[PDB]
Amino acid sequence: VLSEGEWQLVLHVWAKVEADVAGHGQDIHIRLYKSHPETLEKHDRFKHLKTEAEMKASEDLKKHGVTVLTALGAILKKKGHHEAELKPLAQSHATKHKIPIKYLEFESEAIIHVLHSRHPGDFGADAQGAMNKALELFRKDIAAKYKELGYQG
Ligand code: HEM
Repeated sequence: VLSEGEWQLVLHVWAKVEADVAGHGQDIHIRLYKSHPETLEKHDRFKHLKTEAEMKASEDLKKHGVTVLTALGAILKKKGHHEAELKPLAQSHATKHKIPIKYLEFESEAIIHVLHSRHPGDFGADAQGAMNKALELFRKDIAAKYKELGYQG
């Protein structure tokens, strides 16, 4: 459970994300696929984007990153009270896309990397710690939902 002050730090940096959701999403996904190349294989439509410039020019990838960050932002704004928002995401990621928790850890690492890169003055130790706790909670709760659906990834 996060403190109210921790949630405030999470939401303060998230408001900075929201000044450019598309660009943050692009940077996060480019970092994810570069750092952990096994992850790109779950996106059949993005496999032909072989350079960073091609990834940045893809409208499809850019739109997908807005879809991802919008869902995550809406979860974060519930400050842990997120069952209703989390269930559909667990349902598709467990039973359709088959995304292991380890890959959600990789994406979380990429989120934190991009937030520090773009917002160092608003992403010091206490804010990093708060965002880490928020993402850890998201991953803990989605893992429990994965298992409810029969998925042990
Ligand atoms: C912060 C974590 C993530 C969030 C919030 C998120 C959110 C979403 C949302 C909202 C969709 C669209 C609706 C749906 O199918 O559920 C989606 C689709 C998808 N996600 Fe995720 N996602 C996350 C992490 C991942 C990771 C780590 C992978 C795999 C490496 C992944 C692979 C996919 C795939 C393959 C699709 C469907 C894409 C398509 O067919 O167009 N997701 N995700």
